[PDB]
Amino acid sequence: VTFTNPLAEKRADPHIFKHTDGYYYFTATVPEYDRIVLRRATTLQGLATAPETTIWTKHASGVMGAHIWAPEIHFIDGKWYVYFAAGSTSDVWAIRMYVLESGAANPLTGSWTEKGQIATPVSSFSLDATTFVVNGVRHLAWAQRNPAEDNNTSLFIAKMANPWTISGTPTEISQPTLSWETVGYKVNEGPAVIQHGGKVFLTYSASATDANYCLGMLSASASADLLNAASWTKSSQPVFKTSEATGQYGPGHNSFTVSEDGKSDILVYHDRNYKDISGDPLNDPNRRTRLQKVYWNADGTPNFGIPVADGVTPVRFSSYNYPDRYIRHWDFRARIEANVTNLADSQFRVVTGLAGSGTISLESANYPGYYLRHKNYEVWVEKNDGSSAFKNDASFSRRAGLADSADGIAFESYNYPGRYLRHYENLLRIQPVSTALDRQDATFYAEK
Ligand SMILES: [N-]=[N+]=N[C@@H]1O[C@@H](CO)[C@H](O)[C@H]1O
Ligand SMILES: [N-]=[N+]=N[C@@H]1O[C@@H](CO)[C@H](O)[C@H]1O
Ligand SMILES: [N-]=[N+]=N[C@@H]1O[C@@H](CO)[C@H](O)[C@H]1O
Ligand SMILES: [N-]=[N+]=N[C@@H]1O[C@@H](CO)[C@H](O)[C@H]1O
Ligand SMILES: [Cl-]
Ligand code: NA
Repeated sequence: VTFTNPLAEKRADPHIFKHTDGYYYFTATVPEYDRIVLRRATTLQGLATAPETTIWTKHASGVMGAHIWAPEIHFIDGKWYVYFAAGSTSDVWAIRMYVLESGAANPLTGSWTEKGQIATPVSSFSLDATTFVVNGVRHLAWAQRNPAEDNNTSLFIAKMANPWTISGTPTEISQPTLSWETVGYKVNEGPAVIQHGGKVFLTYSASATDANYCLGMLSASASADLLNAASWTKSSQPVFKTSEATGQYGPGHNSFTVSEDGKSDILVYHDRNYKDISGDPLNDPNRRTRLQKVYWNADGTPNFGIPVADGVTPVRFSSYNYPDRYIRHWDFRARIEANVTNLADSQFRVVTGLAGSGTISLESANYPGYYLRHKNYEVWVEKNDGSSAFKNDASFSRRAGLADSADGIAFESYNYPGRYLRHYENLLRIQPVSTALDRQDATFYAEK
């Protein structure tokens, strides 16, 4: 259920589609911007080592012959469709949207038919076509220049007549006007749609593709007219952005997939592990593809948290007797609490114990190098200073749950044996367990 990031080096604008043939299909922008690659695997982690087939290469002359950008693969009405953007050999900045089609069972080995340009009423810079279905009605969303606006691209949506043709007229549903949307360039690009609880959430990327790259989001009700701009409300702050603490910079151009069991939504995105671009921004090849689980807030909105540290993804721990309440820190004091808005406060990664002897330690996701540790029997999230005292205070023996020895987890203090991590008045402590309540207070679940 956890992932190891990054999923793929030197792959930007990642798109993963989970098909009914029990495979995931992964396409992405390559640094040479010259072809469309594809890989498949039965699991998300499998993708990291799956070999890439080149399914289509740029034309030698004319259209579809430059800047092959941001492919997406979809299965629609028994056929495969690939959406991408391309300029021409003559005008490399006349980027337009194109579609490929294959009828083959396996798209990696099939042959592809070019269905041509997705025509729009305005002849202007267009890219990042995505398709999605709301109440059985297929839509296209994309980024395009509105020439009467002083910016790079705005977001558009339209109904579709077929997978390569819009129906009716587009609606512009967002334009880059907030300060975090306008750093370097005034950009709204990379639309991506996830549906949950009767709402449509359309994330998109904003600002220059540097450390300022981030995700904003539009929200609408699935029952509303998606072609009425008034149905969409823009989030006033980014929903996903650079985290210096975790060394993740300019996360963006995302897509959405689902876990192996189909139970969890997965955020698929790119970023860099450094802040400042060297050379022509466009020529920096180092963006990499990453995966993390999407968590749903009580109000029904998605919570993407922060881009997590490289390596294994962190987990959340819920209480046995208060199954809605999660271990989280606030002012560095550990507690249990429901409906954690600052998600990363409730994410921890399980690492080999700082004090050895087969113990475990719980590293903070938003404060790497900080760990759950006790002091005077109270539990805090504090920075490891390298002292023996800290390492002892931050190490625990994993035990079978005290109220659930099958599925539950308990955490026995390494330096105070017989004292367990337990909540009391919602604050976390290390205390002995004698009573039935004590045992419940000391039992937790990871990602249940
Ligand atoms: N110059 N320029 N345009 C850049 O390239 C476009 C695609 O990312 C974005 O609008 C912007 O970052
Ligand atoms: N103040 N404040 N912020 C809280 O304190 C930080 C440390 O626990 C948490 O990340 C944050 O939610
Ligand atoms: N007692 N005492 N000392 C303090 O409390 C112990 C238990 O939290 C810690 O090891 C130490 O910080
Ligand atoms: N309040 N109170 N009682 C304590 O607080 C509850 C929540 O921490 C614990 O289950 C219980 O031990
Ligand atoms: Cl919160
Ligand atoms: Na996309």
